Order: sequence, then C-alpha cells, then structure tokens
Amino acid sequence: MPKRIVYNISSDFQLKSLLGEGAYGVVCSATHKPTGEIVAIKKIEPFDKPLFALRTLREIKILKHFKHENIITIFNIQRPDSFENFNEVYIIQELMQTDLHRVISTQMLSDDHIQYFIYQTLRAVKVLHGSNVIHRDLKPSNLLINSNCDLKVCDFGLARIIDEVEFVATRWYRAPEVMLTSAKYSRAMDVWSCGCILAELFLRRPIFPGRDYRHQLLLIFGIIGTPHSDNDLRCIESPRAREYIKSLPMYPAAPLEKMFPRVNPKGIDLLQRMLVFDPAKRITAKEALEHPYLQTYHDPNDEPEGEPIPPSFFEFDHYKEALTTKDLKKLIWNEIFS
Amino acid sequence: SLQNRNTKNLSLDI
Ligand SMILES: Nc1ncnc2c1ncn2[C@@H]1O[C@H](COP(=O)(O)OP(=O)(O)O)[C@@H](O)[C@H]1O
Ligand SMILES: [Mg+2]
Repeated sequence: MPKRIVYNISSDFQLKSLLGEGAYGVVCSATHKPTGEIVAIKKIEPFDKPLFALRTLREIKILKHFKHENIITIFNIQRPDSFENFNEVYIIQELMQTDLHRVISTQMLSDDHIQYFIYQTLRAVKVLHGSNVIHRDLKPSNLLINSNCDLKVCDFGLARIIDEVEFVATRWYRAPEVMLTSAKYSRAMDVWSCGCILAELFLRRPIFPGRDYRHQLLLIFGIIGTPHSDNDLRCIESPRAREYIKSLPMYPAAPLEKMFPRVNPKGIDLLQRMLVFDPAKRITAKEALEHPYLQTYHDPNDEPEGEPIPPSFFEFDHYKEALTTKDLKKLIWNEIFS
Repeated sequence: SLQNRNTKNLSLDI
C-alpha cells in the first residue's frame, strides 16, 4: 500500500490495499484489528468546494437508506473527534473482491454469468427507480462483484430524486437525450446505461467509446439508427439539437444479430429494448426483469419495488442561496451521528 | 446476499 495514502481513522484500523483512487474518492481495504474483520474504507475530502460536500451528503443518505442485496452495504462512518477537526469523511463498508470493469477486462463470462450480473444490476435499479431515485452514473466500475458472483451497486453521489460546475457521468454510458436536449432526469437514462453495460458484457469492450460529444453521437446512431421523423424527434425540444441530429448521416438500425453472432438471441432482444432513442419507449427496469432472457432468475416476489423518497430528502440542493461549506459540514455531521 | 438465488452455483476464480 502506497506510503502517500493517509487515513485519519482509528488506529484499530490497518490499511491493507488501495483499491480505487480518484479526485473524489479513495478506496482502501483495511483490517479492523480487534475483530479481524477486513473492510472497505472510502475516504473523501469534501470541504474544498460545496460540490464535493454535496456529493458526499447524497452518497451517504442513499447508502443509509437502502437495505438491498444489490446495493453496497454501509457499516458505519468514522466519527471525528471534534467539529473543528473534521476534514475528511470515512465511509466504512462491506469489502468486495472487485468491480465489473475489472471482471470484463480479465474474465471470459459465460452467458450464464452475464444473465446473472445484468439481472442483479436491473434488480438494484428497480428498487432505486421505485423510490424515485436515479443513479445517473451506472457503469461497470460502479458494480462491485464477489467470487460467488454477487453484484452490488456503489457510488451514489450523483444520484437525484425525480421531481415536478458539476461532476459529469462518463459519456460512454450517457443516454443520447442527456447529451442533446436539456434533460430533466429520468428513469430512462439509467436503463440506457444498463443497456450499455449489457452490450459491454457481450462485447467484452465498451460499445460506444466516443472521444467527444460529436463522436459519441456518431457512434450511438451508427448502431441504433439515425432518428428521422418528427414523432421520433419529439423527445428533443431544443432547435440546435434537432438541427444537429438532421445534419447526421442517416444510419439504419444496425443488425445486432449480425453484430453479436454468438450472443444469445434473447440477450440481444433485451439489448435492443434498452438502447432505444425515445426514452418513453425504452424498456423499464421492472419490464426488463420480466424479459425472457432473465427467465432463469426472475421472480415477481423477490424484486423489491421500493417506496417513494420525497425531493426534500436532498433539500440542501434546492436553496435560493447556495449553502456554505459550514452549512454542509453540519448536514454531514448530522448524518454521521444519527 | 442473493446467493440463495444462484441456482447454478456460478463462480469466478479471483
Ligand atoms: N465496497 C467496496 N469493496 C471493494 N472495492 C470497492 C468498494 N467500493 C469501491 N471499491 C473500488 O473502488 C472503485 C471506486 O469506488 P467508487 O465508490 O465508485 O468511488 P469513486 O467516486 O471514486 O468512483 C471501484 O471501481 C472499486 O474498484
Ligand atoms: Mg465510481
């Protein structure tokens, strides 16, 4: 473990291995000496820009809220010894052996494995959508996996509750409507991501590896087809976007069965139901669990629907004046000691 | 955990 990584946590803890390092979070495995339990500890420095604190607060409340086999389990949050000396948040959670990205890049999955992995992903998404929560950042590296093949979603900082400078979700998994029209968060965007994830499981590489906005759209449409009609161009309302779409080559829907010659026809079927342009026609998470491809694991009675979360659960996001770092520090402290 | 649903005992050597 890199000498540069420093965790201001109880000395009963002993860092083991560094599992993830990013500008937002740093994840290390660690042993809690007295119990011998090995856990995962995510460290976040949230007080340099409200933006970081906000993410942190959202990730925390979400984790504490759910108790689902497919959503990573939070054991606790390190308690600072003083408000004055509170500069990092340490989320202690269940240790997993890896993420799906690592699995795709080093393992040949049978069709069984894919069926099961995507099934769990969808199941997690259902409970989220049913509580009116959307992840917004679903991708293979945020799906944790154990050797028995259990899968759990992690990274809830970009989540939002549905209603009537920022961290951006990787574009290879962004739905075309988000990239175009001024998108009011929807359940369909997450399904689009799952769709990219399933495709990646079949392809063993990302299906839409765009280098930028333009290229990204050029790749997506090259697969699902260029939308032409106005009924088709409805969902999009911003003129420049209509115009941009019209200046694109007119691609037909690419024949997937010919793309994935050895992929299960049922898998491709489900795939095509997720990667659809019009978010309103895109299959829902529940529906997807009901699809024939997941028949081996589907069970209408063991697929939690969740319960609605109101918009004020993330109240701190809807203030006239933005909250200060101190206001946010309080809010996080409140979640840690509750 | 959802192991009770892993009807086929799927594994991964990690
Ligand atoms: N509970 C966990 N067990 C094992 N590895 C984890 C765990 N949580 C995160 N990781 C590892 O850390 C990486 C980043 O964690 P994530 O929670 O998505 O934070 P970030 O905001 O940095 O993306 C994951 O891709 C995964 O490899
Ligand atoms: Mg992440």
